[PDB]
Formats: sequence, C-alpha cells, structure tokens
Amino acid sequence: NVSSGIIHVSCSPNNTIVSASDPGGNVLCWASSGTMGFKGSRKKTPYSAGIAADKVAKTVKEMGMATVKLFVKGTGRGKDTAIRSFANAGLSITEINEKTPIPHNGCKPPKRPR
Amino acid sequence: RKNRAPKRTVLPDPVFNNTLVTRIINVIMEDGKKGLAQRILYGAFDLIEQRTKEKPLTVFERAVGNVMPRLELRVRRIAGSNYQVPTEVPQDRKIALALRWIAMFARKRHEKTMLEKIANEIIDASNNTGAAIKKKDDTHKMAEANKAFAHMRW
Amino acid sequence: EVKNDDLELALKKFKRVSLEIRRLAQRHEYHLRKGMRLREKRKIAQKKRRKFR
Amino acid sequence: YCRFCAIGQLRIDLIDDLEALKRFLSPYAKINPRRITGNCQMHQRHVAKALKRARYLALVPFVKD
RNA sequence: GGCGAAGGCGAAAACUUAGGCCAUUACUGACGCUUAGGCUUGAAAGUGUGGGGAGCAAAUAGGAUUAGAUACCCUAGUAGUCCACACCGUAAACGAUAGAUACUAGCUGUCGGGGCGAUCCCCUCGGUAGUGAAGUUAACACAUUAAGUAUCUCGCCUGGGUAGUACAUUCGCAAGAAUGAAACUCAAACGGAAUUGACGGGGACCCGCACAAGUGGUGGAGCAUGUUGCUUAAUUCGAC
Repeated sequence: NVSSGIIHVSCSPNNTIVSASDPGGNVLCWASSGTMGFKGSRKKTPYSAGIAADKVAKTVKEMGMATVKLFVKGTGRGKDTAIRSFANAGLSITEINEKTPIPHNGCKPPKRPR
Repeated sequence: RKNRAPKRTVLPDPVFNNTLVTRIINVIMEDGKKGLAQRILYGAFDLIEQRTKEKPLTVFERAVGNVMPRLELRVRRIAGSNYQVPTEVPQDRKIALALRWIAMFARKRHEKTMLEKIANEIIDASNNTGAAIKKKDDTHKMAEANKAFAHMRW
Repeated sequence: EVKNDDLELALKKFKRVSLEIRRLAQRHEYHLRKGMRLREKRKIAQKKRRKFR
Repeated sequence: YCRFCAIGQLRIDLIDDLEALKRFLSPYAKINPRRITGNCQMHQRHVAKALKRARYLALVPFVKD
C-alpha cells in the first residue's frame, strides 16, 4: 500500500490536528485529540497530541506507511512529540517541511490574551 | 533549604531477623511500647502460618516487591489551581510504602480475633490481589494522566 | 524555513530553530503596535548580539 | 571580511555573479546581515539589493529552502 | 545604519527631481542670523468621500469566575482595517536640553568620501555612540555630537488647587484646535535630586517539621477547666 505520502500536522494553540493525505488528493486517516475522547481542556496538553500522533502513526503503519512528507504547523514540543511518536511507532521521517504561516503584516487574529 | 536525610529504622527483630518485621512493628505501632506488642506479633506469626500456610517472610517479601510504587507527583501551580508532573522514586520509598500499606490494612478488618484479621490481611495481600496492589495500579494509571503536561516547560 | 542536515539528527539542529521560531512567532499570534514591534525587535537583536560577543 | 566591490571590477550587474553571492546567503535563502556577511555597509547594501533583486527575479527563493 | 523639517522613509524594478558633503589651489566678494507678518507639513484618530474592505474590532450579544466584570479568558459584531480627494491636528510630536556658529581633556570608535595601500589596516572631512579628566547642577549626567564658555535671532515662566476655564476673536459642518482668564480658597505643590530602614501579591539568596514523606492525631464524643453570651445582688477584677 502506501509507503511514502503526505501528512499535515497542525499543532493548534490548544490541540494538534494530524491527518495523512495522499498527493493525488485522497486521505488515509484523521485523528484529533477529541476523536479519542479527550476534548475540552486536555487537548492542549502535549501528551494528548502525542497520543493522537501515536494513533495516526499506528493506523497508517497498519496501512504500511514507513516514511511521509510532513507539513507541520504550530510551534512547541507538541510538534516535536508528534514526530517523536511517529518515529517510535515506525513512521519514519525524511525532513521537516516549513511553509509556515509567517505573514508580512497580513491578517489580524483575535486580540492578545491579556 | 533541607537536603537529603538518612532513612533510619531500628535493627532487625531477633524473632524473625530482618529490619522489615521491625519496621512493621514500628508502623503498625500504636503509641509505641514494646512491652506487649511483641507477644502479639509472635501470635500474629502463628496465625499467619496456621491460616492458609504461608511463611511470613516469603509472602511479605513478595507482596512488598509487587506492591512497590514507582511514580510520584511534583507540584507546579498556575495560581488558580494545582496540577502534578510525574517523577521516579527509588526502592526505599517503594518498600516503605508497601510495609505501610500492609501494616495499615492489617489492623483494620472485621472478624472475631484481631490475630485472625491480621493473618487474613497477610493472606489476601499474598497473591497480589487488591489490598495494596490497587495503589500500584492506581499510581501507574493516574500518573500517565499527569504526563499530559509532562512535555510542557513553564 | 526548511532546515535538515541529517537522516535523524535534523531535529537536534532544529531545536534551536524551534526556539527561534517561538520567539519570532509569538508576534504573529497576536497584533501589537508597530512602534513597539520595531522597538522590541531591535532591542532583542542588540541584546542577543551583545551576549554573543 | 569584505564581500562586495572586491569580488568584482567595480562594475555591478547580476549576470554570472550570483554564484559568488551565494555563500553570502545562508542555506535558508535568507540575506545574511552585515553581522554575518561582515562587509562594509556600502558593500552590505550592495549584497542586500542584489539578493533582493534576485529574489524578485526568481534567482533565489524568498523564504523557500 | 543612513535619507528628510521634527512628523516619516525598508520585496524588486522604471518614471521627475532632490538637499547635502569630499578635493574645489576655482569664483561674485559679508550677499552672514532673524521673528509678530504669511504659510504649509504633521504619526494617530474622527468625519464625508468612490469603490474596495481578507482579517479582526471602539460600542454591543453571550459563555464563565466574580463582590458585579459594560475590564481581564473566548467567539461573532458596527465604523474603521487602502489609495485619490477635503476638514481635522494633537502626541513620551523629548536630547524631556531652540535654529546657526567660536573653540575647548582623552580613548575606542561607526559609516560615507579622499589619501595610502593585494585585500586589509591607518589617517583625514562630515554624520556618528559609549567610556571618562576638569567645570557645573540636586544628581542623573552633559561631558568636545556640553548641561564649559558664549555669540545674533526667535518662543516661554513668574507659589499653588484653580483652569487652558469662561469670554472677545481666528480656523474648523462639528468635535475640537488657536488665544485666554477671573472669582473662591490653602500655605504649600501627590513640588525634583539624594539618605534611611521598611514595604512588595519586584529579583537571586541562605537555613529553620518552615515546607514536604510521616507518627499520632485535635476540634467530632463523655467528662473536666479557662474565656465569651445572658442573668442575678454579685458570679470580684482583668487579660483580650
């Protein structure tokens, strides 16, 4: 089956959305911190991100995926624990890809937590 | 700021010749005085071997070894509440907590003779069914929940 | 952006880059005044170069 | 040291010289400051304008590695 | 680091033009500074404006703790989020130190030009900071880019809360901007510098069952004793 594809890891400010996608367009699996029953205040915990990464890695390794192109967004140890759990679960990596949202004074997010 | 201290315990009781039974004397102890408690402990040994034959040394060592807790929870607060982060413990805390649990559940049961209930507590702590192994299961199943914030530095 | 010189150790080189991304991306998560933006950027740059030498 | 107005004959262009300007740019496709390049401010701004012109010419990616 | 009056100016390229500086051994030959006149500019912000308007937001709606949250956490939300056009015009618009100039310790400088010279380094003309002698101030510091010494010219302040307040009058549809008090009242200004310990829900810091891992636990209960509440004529008094 699949042995090399694309995975898009979105380390949300309080979650981490991991979904394996094919370059042709289809996707393989998707698991959120809530899809496992840990939604509302535990998704922000990095171990929830690690467990979601473990889930997607194990299901896509049952699909046979050894390595994958990884477009990770969101900064912190969540984006590191995700790839750590990927490597531990047999889902190796080739490199980190950064097309990260670095706007040149672009849009405006909601106001700062004060 | 207090640093590490020694973990002192009175030398072995010459009736069974290990510091473990002496620590049991000291922690099952009520208002410590070794005038009468040693004869009652001899009787306790007797009721241990009489009920469902088990040499106290072997059963106690197996129970202590299996009940050994590994996880402890450090504290870091956000000024609104407090959470826990797991760390590791040495074998000294393991054995101290195991002896503590065996002694505390030895004194508190419900059957005619107190000798009988302490013997029965030893018997039910023998096969590592929940009398104190529940603590070992609970610490492992709850510190893994405190791994939630383990990968966060603040 | 894309930093990788190894098969597995690229994350070792990427830890410092991730700290740098933290300190250059806490500005994109919320909007703040432009004058203070330039002030903090230049002040942090001068502080970092001061500690380097 | 000095990275511009010394690797050429004072005649400035962008043809067949970006290969000499590459090592003045980190593999991040980022313009190395005067702090990193080490050239004079005149030559540092030479390097900066040439590299930004090359970026607008698709000779070197803006933020892509 | 630089350009421009301060305001502002940074993805590249082209369009019209810029001031200023180096060498000017060159040239008219004091033509040098000057404000009340007379102006424009001026971050932002608000208004209209023609469209645009991703994005989020002044008010607002809610969900939560709360002493309530019209603040703070979270999402929607109106003007606004750009240029072309007009009003608007204040700002930590400050070097909190007016424009220009005569020099004056020192060191390293930083860039542009010139000289030199493989580069480079060094020196010099300007912008260009720290260090620091003396002097001064209350000190910070200014310190050769002065706050040392001054020079031409301009604007400002004459104990205060009052009050940039009313008004004459100017600009502006307006808001406001410009100018600008008086009356009452006090004996000083939340008057600046700096000392002292102190404070902190500012910073590191050391030990102390202070904390923690404990033993046994108290207040729970029966009975005592003190005290408090009553009440007496007093439950002597007090402590707190």
